[PDB]
Amino acid sequence: AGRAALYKEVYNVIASDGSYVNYRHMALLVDVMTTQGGLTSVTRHGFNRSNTGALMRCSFEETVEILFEAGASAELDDCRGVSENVILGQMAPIGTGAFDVMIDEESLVKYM
Amino acid sequence: LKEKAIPKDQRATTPYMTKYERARILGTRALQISMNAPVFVDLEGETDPLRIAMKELAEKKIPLVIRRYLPDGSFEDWSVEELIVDL
Amino acid sequence: PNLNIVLTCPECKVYPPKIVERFSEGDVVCALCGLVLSDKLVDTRSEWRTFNPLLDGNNLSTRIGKGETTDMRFTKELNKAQGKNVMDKKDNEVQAAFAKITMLCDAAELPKIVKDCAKEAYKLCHDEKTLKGKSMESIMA
Amino acid sequence: VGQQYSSAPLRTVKEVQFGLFSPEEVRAISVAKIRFPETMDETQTRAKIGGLNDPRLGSIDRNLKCQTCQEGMNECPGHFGHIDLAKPVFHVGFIAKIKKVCECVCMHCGKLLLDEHNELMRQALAIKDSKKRFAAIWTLCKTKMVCETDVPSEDDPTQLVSRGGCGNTQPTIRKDGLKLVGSWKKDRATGDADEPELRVLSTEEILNIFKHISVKDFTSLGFNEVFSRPEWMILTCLPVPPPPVRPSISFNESQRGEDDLTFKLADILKANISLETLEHNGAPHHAIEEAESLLQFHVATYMDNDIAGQPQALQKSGRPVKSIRARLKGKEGRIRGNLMGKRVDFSARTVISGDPNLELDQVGVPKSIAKTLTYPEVVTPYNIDRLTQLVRNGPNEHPGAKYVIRDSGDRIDLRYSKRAGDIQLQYGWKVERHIMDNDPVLFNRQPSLHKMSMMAHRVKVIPYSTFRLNLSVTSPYNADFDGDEMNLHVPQSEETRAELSQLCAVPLQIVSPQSNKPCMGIVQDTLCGIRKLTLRDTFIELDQVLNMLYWVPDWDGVI
Amino acid sequence: RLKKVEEEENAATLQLGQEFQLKQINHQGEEEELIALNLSEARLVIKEALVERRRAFKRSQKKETREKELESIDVLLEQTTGGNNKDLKNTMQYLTNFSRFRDQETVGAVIQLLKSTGLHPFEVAQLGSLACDTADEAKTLIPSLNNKISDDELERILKELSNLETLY
Amino acid sequence: LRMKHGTYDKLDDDGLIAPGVRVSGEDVIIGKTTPISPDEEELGQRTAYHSKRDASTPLRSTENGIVDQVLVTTNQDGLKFVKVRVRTTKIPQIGDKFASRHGQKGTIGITYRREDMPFTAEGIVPDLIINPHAIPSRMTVAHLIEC
Amino acid sequence: QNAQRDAVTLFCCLLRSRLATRRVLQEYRLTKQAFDWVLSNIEAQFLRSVVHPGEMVGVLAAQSIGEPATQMTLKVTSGVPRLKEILNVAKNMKTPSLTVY
Amino acid sequence: MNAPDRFELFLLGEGESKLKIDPDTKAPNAVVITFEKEDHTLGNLIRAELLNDRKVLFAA
Amino acid sequence: RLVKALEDIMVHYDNTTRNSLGNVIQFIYGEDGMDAAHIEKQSLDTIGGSDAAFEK
Amino acid sequence: MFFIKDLSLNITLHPSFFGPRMKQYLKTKLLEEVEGSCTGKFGYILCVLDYDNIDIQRGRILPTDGSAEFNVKYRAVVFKPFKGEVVDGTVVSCSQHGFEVQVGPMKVFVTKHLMPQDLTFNAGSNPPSYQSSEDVITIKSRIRVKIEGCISQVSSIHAIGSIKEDYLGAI
Amino acid sequence: LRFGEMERDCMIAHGAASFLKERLMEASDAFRVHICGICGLMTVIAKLNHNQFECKGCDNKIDIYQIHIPYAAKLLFQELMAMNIPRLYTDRSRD
Amino acid sequence: IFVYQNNITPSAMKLVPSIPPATIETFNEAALVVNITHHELVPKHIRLSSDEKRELLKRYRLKESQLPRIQRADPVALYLGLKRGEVVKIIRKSETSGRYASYRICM
Ligand SMILES: [Mg+2]
Ligand SMILES: [Zn+2]
Ligand SMILES: [Zn+2]
Ligand SMILES: [Zn+2]
Ligand SMILES: [Zn+2]
Repeated sequence: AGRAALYKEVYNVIASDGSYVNYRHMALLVDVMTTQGGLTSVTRHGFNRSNTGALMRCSFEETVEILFEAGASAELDDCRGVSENVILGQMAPIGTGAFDVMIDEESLVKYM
Repeated sequence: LKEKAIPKDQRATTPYMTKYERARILGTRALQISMNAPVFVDLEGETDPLRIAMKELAEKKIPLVIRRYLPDGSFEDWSVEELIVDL
Repeated sequence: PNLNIVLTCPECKVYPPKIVERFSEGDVVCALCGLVLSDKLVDTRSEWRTFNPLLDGNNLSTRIGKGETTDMRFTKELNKAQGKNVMDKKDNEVQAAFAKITMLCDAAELPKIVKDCAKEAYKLCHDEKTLKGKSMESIMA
Repeated sequence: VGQQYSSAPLRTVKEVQFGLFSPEEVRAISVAKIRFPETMDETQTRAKIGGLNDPRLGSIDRNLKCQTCQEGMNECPGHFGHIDLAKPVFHVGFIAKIKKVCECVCMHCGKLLLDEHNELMRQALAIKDSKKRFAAIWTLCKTKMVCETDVPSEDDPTQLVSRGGCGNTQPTIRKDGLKLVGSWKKDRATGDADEPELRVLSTEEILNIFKHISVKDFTSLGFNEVFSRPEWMILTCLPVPPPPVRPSISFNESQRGEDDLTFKLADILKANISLETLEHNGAPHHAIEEAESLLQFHVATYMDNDIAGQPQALQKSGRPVKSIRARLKGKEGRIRGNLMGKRVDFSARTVISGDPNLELDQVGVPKSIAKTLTYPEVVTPYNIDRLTQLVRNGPNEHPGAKYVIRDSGDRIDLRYSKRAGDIQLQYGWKVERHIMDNDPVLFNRQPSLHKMSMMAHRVKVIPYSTFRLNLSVTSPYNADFDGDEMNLHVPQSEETRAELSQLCAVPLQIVSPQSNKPCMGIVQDTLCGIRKLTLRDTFIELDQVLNMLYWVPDWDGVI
Repeated sequence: RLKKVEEEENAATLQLGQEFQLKQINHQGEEEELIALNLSEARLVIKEALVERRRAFKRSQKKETREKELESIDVLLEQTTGGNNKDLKNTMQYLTNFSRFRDQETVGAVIQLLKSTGLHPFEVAQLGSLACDTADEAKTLIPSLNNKISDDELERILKELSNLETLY
Repeated sequence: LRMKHGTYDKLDDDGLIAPGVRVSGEDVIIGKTTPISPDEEELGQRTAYHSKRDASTPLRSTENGIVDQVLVTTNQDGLKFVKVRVRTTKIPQIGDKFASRHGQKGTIGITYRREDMPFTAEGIVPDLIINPHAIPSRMTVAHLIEC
Repeated sequence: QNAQRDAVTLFCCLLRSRLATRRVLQEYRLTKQAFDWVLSNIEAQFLRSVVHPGEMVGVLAAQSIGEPATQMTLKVTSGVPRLKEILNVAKNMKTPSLTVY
Repeated sequence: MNAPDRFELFLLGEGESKLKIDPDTKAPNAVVITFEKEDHTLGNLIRAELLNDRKVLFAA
Repeated sequence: RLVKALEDIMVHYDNTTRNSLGNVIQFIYGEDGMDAAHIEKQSLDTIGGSDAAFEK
Repeated sequence: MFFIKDLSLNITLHPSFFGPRMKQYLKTKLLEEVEGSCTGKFGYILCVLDYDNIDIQRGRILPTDGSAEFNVKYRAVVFKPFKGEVVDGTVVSCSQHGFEVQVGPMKVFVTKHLMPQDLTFNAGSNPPSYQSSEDVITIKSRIRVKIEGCISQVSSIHAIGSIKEDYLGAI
Repeated sequence: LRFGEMERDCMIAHGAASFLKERLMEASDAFRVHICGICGLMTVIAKLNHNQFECKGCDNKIDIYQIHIPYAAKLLFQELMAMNIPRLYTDRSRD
Repeated sequence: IFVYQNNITPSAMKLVPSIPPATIETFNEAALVVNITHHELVPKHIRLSSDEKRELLKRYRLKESQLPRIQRADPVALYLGLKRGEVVKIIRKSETSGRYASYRICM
């Protein structure tokens, strides 16, 4: 009921004028803001202090403090994140990156 | 561990080849045709590698296969022949 | 050893090579041959356009005062605690004489050229038994 | 250049792991033993003294050295050196954590206050994400400023079973300045013992007692022994970065104007030698405290200058010295301004005007811009003649090339190139040539806010320098011609050209995904004209209708 | 990970290296014991591989006398591969120089004996690659073998191997 | 040393350019030379190539005017101190931006001659034409009244 | 199977409402041939209308909410500050109203 | 540097003809012509008088 | 802030709306799996009217 | 000494070689980049085993280049130069401060300090012969040398040895 | 020119990941290094005239890889180490 | 099930978590004067058997932590009385498909 009321509220605000955006975007925002069992504001700390990649979390202006925390806790960063793949310069598994392109000797044989 | 892959049967992914691998396979085939790799269908004076790849897709002869990553790590495979190109 | 690099076109070799700089491209080309030599040159004028250590010597000068993002009492604490190494170097005497001749030259409304020349003249000798004190007035004047 | 090919296996980065340095790690990986606070101009010319600035680390320019590993400049990544401190000092990035953990553990025993016998901290140990466990432990062990040897009686029925090491008492630490004071009330006189030992805890004793912690205890506190140790969390031996981090800006009038970080390091080494001479000779024990305080202060400043506002620690001149936190903070400090976004290459920027003679996927580009920009092509059997002709043109008329790239990492510039008619342009090479027509290219308007405003276009080269685009695409860009300006972005390879043409092209973005109605349309002049033309009360005669019919380009030829 | 020094010497008191230890796993999941080899056994199997791949190429374009054999497998090697294998020429020269048996059947009988004895693999492979008939002298040569094996058992195996192998 | 390709021919014996000549984009106008000493200024770490380390000032890389009214006079303390001036004609082009006295800023789309400019009965061919749609939404009545 | 059935409830209900037999015979007068044609077109279009896998829905949603927050205006709080509060909670009231039925 | 001036505004085809004589493929007996270094001051006249002639069927 | 918070959300081949860690945000995407574009404001023809009109 | 193990390789293939018959082409490439090669982990790589039924079966196109990457699994024979036991090598070249023994593939050297001081070395020999009773350096020169240690580096293999032991140098 | 965060974002929204990578390397830094396969550090001395890749401290001459990186990221790692902090492991070790 | 008029002294509630596997649950009448689930913003909640939960994990290939969570101290969680490690299927009346399924984990 919390997320339903929240969706009602955000729809009310953004539909007071300049309506409308599609429903699914708003629903996605609500859900990612409520998918922790509790309300989680998108602040410098709210979503930022999740068990999420240190590089994207230091892309959000608490940089040296959160890097010190990461160094002290010595945790590992999975590099499945877009920001990690950008600052490491590899192509992110995104859109066209979301798969691999595999050769096929069998079809190559079959199509002489 | 347990082979991290799947049999060709019970592949529970859509049979409709979608836009991102459309672009990717066109780009790759364009690059091989650019670097003097063997083409696999006849030509009609066209010299653009991308259009060559476009026709080569149009009658369905691409010597590539695709690998889709499920979120765990297990993966399906598909042959670009066995997809369908409608968008 | 000497670690030194001289550019040389490996296909012309006819001289110390007559090459040119294509500064807008950051590249160097053997002008007789036309092959690029090295790429991604580093800037040489915008670094100056962005904005005396030799007179002050090898030791590095520091004009330290007070800031803005701190309390006035802490600036006073900074001024009291910044005076803990004014006796290890002879540079304290160097900028002491520099301040004195700054007072004297700008009291004599002299040019900056004259001020720097006097700085050089003191820095050149600056310590000898031939100096031998002389109340610092003889040597400064 | 060929970038000096190496047979090391090219692989990609998949995992990244943080941590700290053990002092033996930094001493092992270091190359130099920087000891002279003066850096440059030993006599006083060049080939600087064996202190800073490459005895055996990153060179300056045009010298191969890089501790004799010979990658000129632009391949040597720099090589670390290190210095040795007289005394251990803190870390401003870990001050509060040191306070919390010294609260957490008992000194003189070096063990946890609470040990698997209060069921509340038992389940606190049980719960773990990684650090809420640590915070729970910390807030449960605020109290009991005496360490104990035998607390637990109700673990058993009433049996009092000893586990502890020392019966000593703990202070109450007050964080202050850049140091830590204790206060042992201790309540064990003949009276109340109202004597708190206001004693500044030595970095040495904190280091020792941190060395006296269990592995076990590290895991409880959330430390990884192979990567993160509390005794590694105190600075003893300090790495230095090579001059590629802190380059002498080479002031480009006559001088060097050598830079900020190296100034601060010279300060550090000066205070280091001052402290050690003062220690080694007659130490009257009233210069020691402020000398080490200055040393710790300055290394704290070098680390960060954005601290609680008791110092500011500026150099010459009145601009304060920027530390690494100031170098890495938000708004173009190395992350939001060099990694997440950056300068690029292959781009252009002019102003725009309408044109009703370009269809939507086209863009008009000045010949000057298309002469500056370029795009490589690989030489095939198919394009050999056309590229040969286009090389033969030379780099001055428009449909011509600028560079030729051979199979090895070669670039023969066509500008000088007196053998321009003599290159036979063999296969497998790259010819880098001007923008021809209907190449795909990306298009921008600041500020980009939604999915549009990066749209691709084909290019028709036009004279009279300015950009040129169709009027219908105006509102997605959100750009009237009052003096606005766009941006161009030329792709550089086949993959990127293909995916750009197949995704970011305009005509497959008519329907706005954000609001499920098309974002394009026809606008002012043609709208007014189309209502004017579509009225029952108007009519056209034969000559006008013939010209209009010929203006429709795909008109089939039937009237 | 901890920089994992692990200083280790290779000897015959079961003092074996990690990088080539005994129990591996093969790529299909079955356990992969270490394959150590004899000099005469290697001398046989290089010929076996050579004749196998030569007949493989005979099918490809279709669809023990050491003085002849070294130069014949040499010209077979520069039939397809390159002439850079001068060190490989040195290796089969070493094999034909010091391999304890020229013939295949003595090697096969020795391995048929050792498959019943169940000796230590790297130990008996070192013994087979060595070419000697004196057990006590071998123990003086290698004090690792001197500490490991009893001289009586060493000679009782060495003589019933020595009568079989082609003496040099 | 490492002096540019500005083709220094436009200068004179006193290291300046003369007024009234034309300059292209890359022509240098001022000649400078390093008086250091101590650098072993013509005896070491350079050939001869005497003592240059040239600090010449090229013109801005695009524009191309005519040098007009060059003066030299000593500075505050007494040096050699130079000011030049260059003059350029700037004909209107496509992209230039004009405006009324009512906030109707805009630029030139394209240009036409008279014979296809529209024309009235007396033959007063107009200077410029702006679109009517800039009138109602901008609400700029006084522009019309002024006209 | 259950999720797939419950994911097309609205669409199939609408389809049933359109292609009720009394309606199609009375209003639209189809043929057998054109009836097969409209069935195939509905099927083909709907299968062309599914989400393509592998694209950045979150960024799409974020931009689609962000840009019409730029052209939005500024008793009861509204507008930009109310949106900031409800997006940034911040358990402060400024209008803690509650409707009671 | 390669923006054209007004020399190419009316000077007839340098290494080039004055006109192309290309057959249409969409209707019988149709031909398109490309004049260059000319404009309306020609074209309108030719089109109008050719349309005044009766045997033609289309001229634009 | 908003675009930073919702970066890595991806539709995956299992039609789930996941973050980087694979945490599930939507199970089927958007509760329908339907795209962002191919949607019109067409009308249900069963809600309205009378009961009598509906059965008519 | 020589070893047999299943081993994996890592091979790029240029897109020009995407012709209809590439499996045996890759087998050929495996041949001249396995046979006659040296490394540090496995030493000198001698020859291949299991020529049939080899394991490649699949390959990925690299993203930025049309090169196709393949993973090859194969049985083979290599050499493992040990340390601390006796080999009866041959010597081809010699230096003034010791002979350089070529025990098969590598060239192991013995320093003039690593030879026993009571060995009666005469410098006036061609090659300089460090002989006492029978171990005269010849074209054959069967010398029982014990590898000190074959020091491993980047793929250029080097070893050290000595003859300061009874029947070391003596056969 | 500038390729800021918002441009990066709407490129993400398109999904042209290879274009984004191309714009982040070739239009910019594109630096090469070598990393220790055991330390995970960038201390590898690479005498490329001799194919020598000793990693002192680690003391190996074998486990070496070369990678591709933005130069600014190389720099950021350099001063992160100067802050006494970043192992760069070349493959998975979690699964 | 235990219902108190007003406050509980901690001495009378310290030993509530005693005698496993028997569990004791506390409630205020003020918290029970109005049924929470009858509010129309609250969707239907149902409980998952351990078997079908395991089936759910094997189908959607999650591992037990990627599900969206729900607090133990939640009102509907306390209404159902479930404990750690349980999964609640949630049926709510969507607007783009009508009926839509989702799951939470009580962690
Ligand atoms: Mg993460
Ligand atoms: Zn040259
Ligand atoms: Zn170096
Ligand atoms: Zn204690
Ligand atoms: Zn290392």
